Amino acid sequence: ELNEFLTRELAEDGYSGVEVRVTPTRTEIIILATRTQNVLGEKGRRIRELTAVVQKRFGFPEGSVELYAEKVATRGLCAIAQAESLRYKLLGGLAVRRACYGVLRFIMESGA
Amino acid sequence: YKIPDWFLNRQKDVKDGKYSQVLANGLDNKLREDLERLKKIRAHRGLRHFWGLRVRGQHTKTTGRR
Amino acid sequence: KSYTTPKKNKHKRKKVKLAVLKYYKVDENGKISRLRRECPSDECGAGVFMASHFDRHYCGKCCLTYCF
Amino acid sequence: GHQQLYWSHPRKFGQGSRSCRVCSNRHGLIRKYGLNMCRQCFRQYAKDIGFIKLD
Amino acid sequence: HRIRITLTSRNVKSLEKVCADLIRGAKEKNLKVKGPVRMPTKTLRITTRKTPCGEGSKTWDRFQMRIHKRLIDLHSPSEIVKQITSISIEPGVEVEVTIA
Amino acid sequence: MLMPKKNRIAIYELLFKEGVMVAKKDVHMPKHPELADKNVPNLHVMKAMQSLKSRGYVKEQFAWRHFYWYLTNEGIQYLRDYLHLPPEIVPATLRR
Amino acid sequence: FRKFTYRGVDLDQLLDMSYEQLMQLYSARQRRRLSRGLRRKQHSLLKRLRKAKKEAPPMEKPEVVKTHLRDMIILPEMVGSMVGVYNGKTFNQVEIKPEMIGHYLGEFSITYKPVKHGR
RNA sequence: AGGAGUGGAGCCUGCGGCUUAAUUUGACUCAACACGGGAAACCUCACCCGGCCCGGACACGGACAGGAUUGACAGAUUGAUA
RNA sequence: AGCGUGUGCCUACCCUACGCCGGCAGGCGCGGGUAACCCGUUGAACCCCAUUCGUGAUGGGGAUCGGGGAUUGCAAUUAUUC
Repeated sequence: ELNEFLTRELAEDGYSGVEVRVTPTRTEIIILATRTQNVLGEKGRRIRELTAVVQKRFGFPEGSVELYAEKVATRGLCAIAQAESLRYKLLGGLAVRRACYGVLRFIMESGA
Repeated sequence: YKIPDWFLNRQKDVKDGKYSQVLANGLDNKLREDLERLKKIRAHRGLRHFWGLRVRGQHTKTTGRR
Repeated sequence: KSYTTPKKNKHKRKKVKLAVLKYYKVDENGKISRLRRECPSDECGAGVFMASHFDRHYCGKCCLTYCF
Repeated sequence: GHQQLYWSHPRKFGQGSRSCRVCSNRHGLIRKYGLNMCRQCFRQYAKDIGFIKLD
Repeated sequence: HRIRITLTSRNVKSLEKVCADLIRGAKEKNLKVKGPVRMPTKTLRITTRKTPCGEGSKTWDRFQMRIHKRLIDLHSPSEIVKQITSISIEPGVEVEVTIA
Repeated sequence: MLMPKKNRIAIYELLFKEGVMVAKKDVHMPKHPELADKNVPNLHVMKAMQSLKSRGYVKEQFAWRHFYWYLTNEGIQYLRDYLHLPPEIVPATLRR
Repeated sequence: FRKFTYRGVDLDQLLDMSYEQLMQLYSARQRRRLSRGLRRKQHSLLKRLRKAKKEAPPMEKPEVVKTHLRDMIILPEMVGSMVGVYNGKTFNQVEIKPEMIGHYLGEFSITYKPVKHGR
């Protein structure tokens, strides 16, 4: 549900999955999105909106959950990062042929 | 002769409030009455009996074919 | 599509202009001629007046009833 | 009163009482191990929960 | 002093190298330990139809989810255990520590 | 949705206390799990929030069965005007 | 010639009897039904029918008092009354002569239409 | 080559037809017919017969605090203490 | 014997030993188990051995149908199930 909620939220911001630690006193959940600047927003604003919202749904103790939003190294080899890249090329109004080659040419360059 | 009430076929009867094992011609005459009661009071159970149908919650769509 | 039996008339509110003017009767001097009984309840004290019904008395807030 | 009526009918048992935590559907409910997730819904989220197909 | 670690995982190799690293910690500080007692695996099993409707030949997914469970019994002081249990744990693993 | 101003203000204050508020999509759940003290029903929450969504004061998100609302800047100004608070203090999302 | 009974009791002896004692006479389902309790729920429409039956007017068969309640036991208290048992279509009039005690109200109004067969 | 059979019989069950206020429906050779995880008393429920509710966001206009509007026990009436 | 399941977020509803009462379904006091810990060494059936029956629609077969009795549930009648 975390992974789904984050997909519906950080779709345009280059979401590539979450990784959760259940470390003692600190449920450390790491968003793994491409554009780090756009997920933390204005001076770590939106990322705090995500901390505030998660514990309210999952009932974690007040300030006993911390969200990090680090970067995917070689983002060409994540499928859901290329599928979300492609869907926003298509919804941009680009011809499907152009967009698909654009992805396919990018990930074969990236080293797939 | 000490055979208990739970062991009889006509337990807590409607006309007399009596426990008694009712035998051949009695059982036929008292079966007749039990259906002819339900026929007389127009109760769903007897109406099913009058029309010659299955009463105890069966599906008649497929089974009970003469 | 077309149904036979006619629809149910909806409730319209019988709005009464200056309903406080009926609740009280202002005196010549600085005092009162309060016609309506005040509800002797805990939920509502001296503020809420009771209803002047034609075969009983009824409170509109806490749903208290007194009969003749 | 309508406030008494509106939700009067009990919802303590039967598939009209419980629903999918994803789908919000009254059918194909997997109750086993406290999933409570629809048989289509769980077939989508089986991987993400940790339900590998092997045998 | 008879303090009981209950390791439980989904993934074997992750729990196998942890229970090994805790039994390292028992030997590095040289206190007696009952070995990694292997509790039986729990294969959770959901066998659902494949089709969202009923409009194909009657196929069935057979999902498993294995839950491996190990336990390590120590004769240790409490603080040495709360030190070792912190060191090098990974997300596949789930660690309890019962005092008595 | 006609609801008490007491409830409505206990909603808008709770949205302004954080910069965020949630609710499960269940009209019939008679007590909001967060705000239980002041007995606010769960549908009052959804309708009071979709009011702000329609005239664009709050950001919408929805996963499975749960609404997630994020307060936006013009919504912040509307709420400190509509609740009459100090313009000094902010919701607990501009705090670092 | 003879007067109607129930088990081994006369109607005024049925009518002069508490529910605590009325239990141990008729059948197991109804005994359970009475033991489960007298209704404090919306099913206090049982008790509301107990109030609407106790508007028996002067000498004739009483007026048709209608119900959706098919899940109601024909008590000896009811007997002689004129009840409208609902089907979906028809509030069927039923005068409840005293052999119908123990039976449900819905047991006397067919919710289905009897089938006949054509080609 | 054979084994158990099924097709016969009784019942459970799905489908057509018939019936019906309604008997909700999708699916019709293999690849529809104990299939929709569909063993439905209520809910489920889509069907049909009754009766409440707004859970009609929001922008614009008349109303309107000299009170827009809300809710409300009897009695009637209702199936209902809607 | 071997797969297994078992007290639930909301979710209300868990598996059950043990002692009395009941012919029985069941009811009652009373503990264990969130489980290789308790049900449970899971004393399962078919099978095995020993009586009765004897080619008879028979002690095969258990449909329909009458009366009664218990449980779950807000409610079982068009019979929930036993």
